[PDB]
Amino acid sequence: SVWFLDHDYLENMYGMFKKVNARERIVGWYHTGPKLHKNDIAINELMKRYCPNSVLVIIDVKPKD
Amino acid sequence: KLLEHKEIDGRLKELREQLKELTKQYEKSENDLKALQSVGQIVGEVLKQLTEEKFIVKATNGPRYVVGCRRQLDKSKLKPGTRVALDMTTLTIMRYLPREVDPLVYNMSHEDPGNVSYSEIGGLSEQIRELREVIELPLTNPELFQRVGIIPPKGCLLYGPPGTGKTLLARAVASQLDCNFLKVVSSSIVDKYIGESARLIREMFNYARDHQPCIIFMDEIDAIGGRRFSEGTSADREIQRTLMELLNQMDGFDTLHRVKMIMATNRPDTLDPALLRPGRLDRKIHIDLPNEQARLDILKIHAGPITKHGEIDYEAIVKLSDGFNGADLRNVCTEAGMFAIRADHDFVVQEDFMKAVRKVADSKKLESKLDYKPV
Repeated sequence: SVWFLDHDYLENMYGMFKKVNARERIVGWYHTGPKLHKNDIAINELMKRYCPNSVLVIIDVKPKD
Repeated sequence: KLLEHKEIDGRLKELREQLKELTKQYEKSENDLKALQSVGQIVGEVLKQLTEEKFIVKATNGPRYVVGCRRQLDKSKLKPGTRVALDMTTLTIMRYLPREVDPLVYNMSHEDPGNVSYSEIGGLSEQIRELREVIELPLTNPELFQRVGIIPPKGCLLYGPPGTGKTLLARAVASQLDCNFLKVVSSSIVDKYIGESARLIREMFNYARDHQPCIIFMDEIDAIGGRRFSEGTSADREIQRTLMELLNQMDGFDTLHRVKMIMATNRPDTLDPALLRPGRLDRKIHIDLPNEQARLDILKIHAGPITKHGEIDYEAIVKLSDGFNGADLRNVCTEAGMFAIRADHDFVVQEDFMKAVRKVADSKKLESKLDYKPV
């Protein structure tokens, strides 16, 4: 339940990145940790607020086979 | 108290409306930034399809690059002869967009108007009879002609006195069949190539095929830049070759939608005997000089958009000048209007029409620039 997402970093970086690409828009969020944490759904609700149909990508930094 | 508080809330509501306008300005700025990213696309025409993956195209400026389609580009709708968008750096097809000014093509398209009045110059004795009968039977039922097995007659020739049936009644036929018509003046059709004239006529025939009611009208077929070129050392009878090509186009290769390519023109000096043979020219309709009683009716139709004193004897005005031209009778009405303009009379007195008729009688006596005779 102790999860923190910086509103300022998300807003300022997204705006500057959107300035670089008009097509670019928030479409979701990415996390590592292949086993999905229970906290993911709570983080997802904040993600849902930022983007109407956002998605979670569980990319694994350490690739397997 | 409470009412004063409500007034303060109203001032806050006015501030909220200003905030909404500021938000609209922010939305406009966001749209402008999004627009800046796009870099445009070269406009080009697909010359041919080299392969499903790559189509050969030429940019409008002139350099040609073989190019490949993008995502769902609907290659079926990318058939050669379609304008396409080409990426500025990638030089690959982006989208299919068809926009052509086509000014010369517009002259060859639906430029010709149709006269709504059934009887602008009257004289409809065979115009709404023989001319209507030959065109209507294929137009109503091509299959009935097919049961007989006779090819539906492609066209009919309205040989007639110039102006009376040539200047007027040319577009009256369009109202008789209730559809817009294509005028084959041939000035647009012959542009920079004598050979292309037949090909451009074929393009017009295809445009005619698009509307089954629309009927091709070869009005002023002889009329061309300068004068029509008959066989000669400097210029030969290219128009006569086009006429033979027209006969081939009319029957067999280009006959569908019960469209009649009527050669209703008294403009050509010479009429081909082979054309006269039943089929290419099954029947010929002859426009006739007015009967004077008919001219009185024509004058009444021309007098319809006229404000007059009401003490007008049209028969006396018609008797005074035997113009024998629908345009001349229309001229009588216009000149009467000029006589009415003199002395600032909105109404036109019978005398003004008679004065115009005397001027028209002088015009009837002296005529120039007429060199067109049917057969």
